[PDB]
Amino acid sequence: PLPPVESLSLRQAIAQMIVVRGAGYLFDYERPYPQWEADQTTLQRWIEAGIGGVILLGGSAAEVAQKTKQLQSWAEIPLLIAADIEEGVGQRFRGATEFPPPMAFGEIWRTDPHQAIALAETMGATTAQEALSLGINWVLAPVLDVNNNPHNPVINIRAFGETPDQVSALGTAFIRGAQQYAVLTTAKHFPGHGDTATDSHLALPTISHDDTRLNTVELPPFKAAIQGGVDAVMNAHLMIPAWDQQYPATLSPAILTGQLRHKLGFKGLIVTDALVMGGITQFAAPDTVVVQAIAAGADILLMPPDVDGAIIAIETAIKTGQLSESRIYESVERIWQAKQKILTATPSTFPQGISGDRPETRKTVAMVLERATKHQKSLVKISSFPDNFARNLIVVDSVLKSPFLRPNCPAIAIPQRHGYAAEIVELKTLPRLQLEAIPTLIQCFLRGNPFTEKLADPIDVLQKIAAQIPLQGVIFYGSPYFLEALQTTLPEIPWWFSYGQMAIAQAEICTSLWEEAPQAAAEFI
Amino acid sequence: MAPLPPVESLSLRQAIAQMIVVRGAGYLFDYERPYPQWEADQTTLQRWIEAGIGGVILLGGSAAEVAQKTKQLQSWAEIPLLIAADIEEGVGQRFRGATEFPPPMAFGEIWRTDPHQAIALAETMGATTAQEALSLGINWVLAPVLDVNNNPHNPVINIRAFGETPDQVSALGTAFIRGAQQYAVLTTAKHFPGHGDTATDSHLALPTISHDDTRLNTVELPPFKAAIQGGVDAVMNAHLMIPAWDQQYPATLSPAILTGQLRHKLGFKGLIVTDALVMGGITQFAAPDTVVVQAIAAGADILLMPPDVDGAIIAIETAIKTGQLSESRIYESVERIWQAKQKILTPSTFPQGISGDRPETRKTVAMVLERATKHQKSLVKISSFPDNFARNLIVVDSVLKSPFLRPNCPAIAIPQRHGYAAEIVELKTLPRLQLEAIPTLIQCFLRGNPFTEKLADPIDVLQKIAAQIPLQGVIFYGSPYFLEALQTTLPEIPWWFSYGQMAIAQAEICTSLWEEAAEFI
Repeated sequence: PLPPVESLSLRQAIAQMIVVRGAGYLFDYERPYPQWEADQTTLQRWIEAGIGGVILLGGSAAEVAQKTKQLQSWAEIPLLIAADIEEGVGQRFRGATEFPPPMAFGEIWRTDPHQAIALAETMGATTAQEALSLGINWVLAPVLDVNNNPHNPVINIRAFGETPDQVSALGTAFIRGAQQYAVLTTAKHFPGHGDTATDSHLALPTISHDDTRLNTVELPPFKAAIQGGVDAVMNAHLMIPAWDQQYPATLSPAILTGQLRHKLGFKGLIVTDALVMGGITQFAAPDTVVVQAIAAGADILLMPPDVDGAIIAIETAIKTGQLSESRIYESVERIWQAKQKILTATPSTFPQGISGDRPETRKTVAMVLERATKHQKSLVKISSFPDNFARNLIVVDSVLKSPFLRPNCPAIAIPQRHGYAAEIVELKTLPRLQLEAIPTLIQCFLRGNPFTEKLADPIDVLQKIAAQIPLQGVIFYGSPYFLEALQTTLPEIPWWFSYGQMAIAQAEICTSLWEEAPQAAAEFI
Repeated sequence: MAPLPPVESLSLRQAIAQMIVVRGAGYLFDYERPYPQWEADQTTLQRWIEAGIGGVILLGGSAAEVAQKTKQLQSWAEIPLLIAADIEEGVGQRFRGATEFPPPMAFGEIWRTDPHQAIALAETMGATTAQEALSLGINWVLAPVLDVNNNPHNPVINIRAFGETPDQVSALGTAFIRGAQQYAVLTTAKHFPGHGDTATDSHLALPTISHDDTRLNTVELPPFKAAIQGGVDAVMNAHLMIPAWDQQYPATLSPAILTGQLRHKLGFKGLIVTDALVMGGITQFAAPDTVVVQAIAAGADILLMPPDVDGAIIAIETAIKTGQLSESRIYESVERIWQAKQKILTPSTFPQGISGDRPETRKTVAMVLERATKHQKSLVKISSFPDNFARNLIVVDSVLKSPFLRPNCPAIAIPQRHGYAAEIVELKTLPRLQLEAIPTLIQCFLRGNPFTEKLADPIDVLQKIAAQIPLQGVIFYGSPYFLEALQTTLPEIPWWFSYGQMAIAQAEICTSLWEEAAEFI
């Protein structure tokens, strides 16, 4: 049981408002981002000093189960443990279930809203169940951004849709599913990151729409999620000059308190987006950011660049009258309500609670991919060829970030059985690559995501290649936004599209490419 | 946990099943298997195990996953399973989250100038490998490789060998075994009577070693003898034609070799194991049913990865009915398996037993890398540049098989801080890439391994590149065999070499290029 709020020292009270970043991996030498990911000594130190929570990235599901156990064992007050599991727990932690991205659910909603809503609830339910199984009690999802700017590099297919109705129905469905379990759900990124071409990881975007438009498009999904009892709302780092010309949302009383806490009447946790993000760190110094975020009405400071300095800077602000001690305890009260909800769970323990091979779950994933697929409407199929006669050219945003490419994955293995030998390159390399002229299939895995300056635009190079060699077909996995241009520029070339990049998504698309039955890999290791 | 039942109490089918070791993935779920053609689904595994299969060999999965897997597999077994993996380069080579060591040849490199130290390090490697294996529930370590890599073109062994001479391999191989013997796990000498002198990978085709008996006892054999005298528990045979010993049959199928040379002449009393029976070298020789029967007749105790397990069991029963095999022959092997399983008899302790950040372990890895490293013999630093002005070209054998390239890994991150933007390509693509002429650093991760037709040979393309663009330097991780050619062909280009490919090995080398990132997701 939680201790009374009053029993906390002021410094423990402040520490409760802070959530710090770890890696899912057990050991220091495994951190991919040691600049942002606390080592073990620092993590134990922070937790023993009363830090409120931890956000985790990286590691297999089994590792994470082991990690969250270790972290909680250090905590006197139970930790909130969060992850950006927007596409199933398996998106982040391998060995749990990865769902297709939210926009696939949106695609289905267009022609079959009732089914799409059902599937989205199943996604929420399963996400929540698997999260608890790993010791993750805080789901940072659903994304409620409305992606109405097709050039948005950061949100893109992470959004449930391009209109407020669509996004509202699917986002709330997800929340209803997750509400079967005791986990916090999180609406992001208030008041929505949908219409911009700029990634707030890189720079501070400005959304220039007026108050009426914000209430017409950006807001409705947030209002619905708030009425539906979402536990937390995460803000975007964005300039919203209709509301504030001075501060971005993260630092803006007008936005965090005026719009969210006051006008929309949101009673739950207001959480900053990550405070190490370029959008915010280019705006003000770390100590200024934490004090102003609190004053603007944030309950949770997510990933402050300097945690030890933040605590001291907050103590200092209190001693000078810039912040009040009572203000801190208002956030602690809210955090207590949230932690009370997650204490409620009966323990679930890995592998128990993970869907794995469960037919119902695997069929859900398959169905979503299948109903959201698109392809050029023509009868033509990709040709089979003798062994190693043809080329299967796989193009990705980054090789480092393509976990879906694994030995003998279906996007490789299947065309291989039709005579297409695999070659993997990054899009930025492709223009300078001299392709041998032999029948070639091109599969592009390209999508928006955090740390994308602009969406990949394959069309120009595809067109150049089509003129150089016999291009048999093009497959897109991920973002749909260049299909129109593909069809317009190269109508003679057949194309297929899926929202998913995972093995099962590859298998569905690739199997549909060929009329002939597969021919004849010897490799076991 | 009870004692093993008498051998005689197994039914004939259960006795046969004990001789078979089947392949599985360390991943918990069927949909995760990279190789569903070779890795049994959970339903099949449970059936085989409940019917009495002798053991499972595992590939893939995080250390944490493997620990769940082996727990599940043992729960289905009435007789405790042998659980094997090819953890040659530390447990971490296979299952991420455990300790990955540099490859054996790095230890051989050290032995050249400092044998006493190399041996201490090799013992630590064996001890740590065994300790971590046990914490995952892996009781059978298939290592050390005792092959002597005296053919520099060998594509399959290469840096997996502790050295190029028998003295060197014997010393380091036995030290690894002594280390492993601090724990109760089986060790395995591979691949008898040594796969070192050939340019052919027995995964793709059947090699022939043409040496006479005298030469075999002079070069190939001595490390095997020393391992055997040192009490190694298992000896795995190569699929190889050794025409001096047997003219019809490769070692796997040959009575003269397995029984005559190994069991009898060398007096080896432990498990005689076939190399994987799904390998091209053996499958191209005879049909599956013929292979398992003839391997038993030759003296094999363990049939590793038969292409058809159910068919193999039938075939062996049929061969007993026909008199080609005798029933008692099967029980002779079960008896040896009992000796082995008795040694390892008992719940996996993970993370307890994993080294992790333990300073001693981390220092052993870093020290092996540092001492085995090779450099241009002068001291050289390379220019820095403003952001994205230069190019860091990372060249690999295969992108799918480069687990050492991870987001923000040092080979990428370090040059990036110096103005070199990363570009990653596979070696076979490189000749067709037209490079911009801007300062360029090239890093090649290239080595021998299973399923390698021939060693990667970058020299010609590096030469063409060096004439086109301003090459700042070249780094090699992996195989050391193309260094002479590099220095002769491009004497003016600075180069660095490490045996290790992992993050720490990248950090050491890249840091030295100069000293001598906003993304969080």
